[PDB]
Amino acid sequence: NLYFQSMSRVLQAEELHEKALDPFLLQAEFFEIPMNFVDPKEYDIPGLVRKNRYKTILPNPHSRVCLTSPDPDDPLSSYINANYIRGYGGEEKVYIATQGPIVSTVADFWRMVWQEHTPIIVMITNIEEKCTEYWPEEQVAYDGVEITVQKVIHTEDYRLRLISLKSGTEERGLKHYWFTSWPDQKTPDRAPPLLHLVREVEEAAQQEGPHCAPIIVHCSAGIGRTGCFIATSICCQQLRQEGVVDILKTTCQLRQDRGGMIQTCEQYQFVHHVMSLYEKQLSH
Repeated sequence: NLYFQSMSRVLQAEELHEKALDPFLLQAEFFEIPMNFVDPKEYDIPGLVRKNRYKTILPNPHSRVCLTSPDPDDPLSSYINANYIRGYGGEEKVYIATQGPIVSTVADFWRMVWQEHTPIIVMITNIEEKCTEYWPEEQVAYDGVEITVQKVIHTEDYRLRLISLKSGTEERGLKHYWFTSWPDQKTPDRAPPLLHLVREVEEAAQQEGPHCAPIIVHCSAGIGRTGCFIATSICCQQLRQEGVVDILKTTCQLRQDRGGMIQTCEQYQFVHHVMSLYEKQLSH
């Protein structure tokens, strides 16, 4: 309750199924949740306009990712439009929510990946787009790190790139999940593919072992789709642990970390469809 008083609505199975199908109650609830957007005038940095795809969608200062190499003291050099996001139960820095890289921010995004030892990127952008193609066909170096795409795995609903990051003696792997099945219509029947992504990614995160480095999630602005992904992930853990979901409270927690997470009412509803689905699957 740091930037606003968070809200709660604990759903057991039956209310979750019913809630997901009550759009009047969903909007009533949704449009009461504080957006917690940042005043653009918060950042007074020459050159900053080139670093943001949208002038009004900015990282909240208190949780922004600051790029400490090569000049932690230069506002511009240290800036990226990204926030650390708490996961389930408030675990610090489970995800990073960020905008889709733009031409002038590609090198910055990789700086972030390296700084953070990020093992997994989730990119949620249709093939028809917006977002810049920030990874190489095969290989490229930025700022002393060699990005090598080692393999492209095509699945029904995403393409998985296995990437090598090299600098010095040292070397790390990265999984890059490009999700291409994001619906224009957020109807129940378009929920299974996002569910499958969430599950594939939480498994992969588990496989990283104790204290996983931050998972980078991005769509155009880093709030709408990005927020849907992350809330769904959190609520999957909550349902499995607690036998209930609290998407209201999860959304609130998300918006404390980064303003506008889950941007639309149709997105909010979609998280409910997905979680209704999962609960049904989990009962078998």
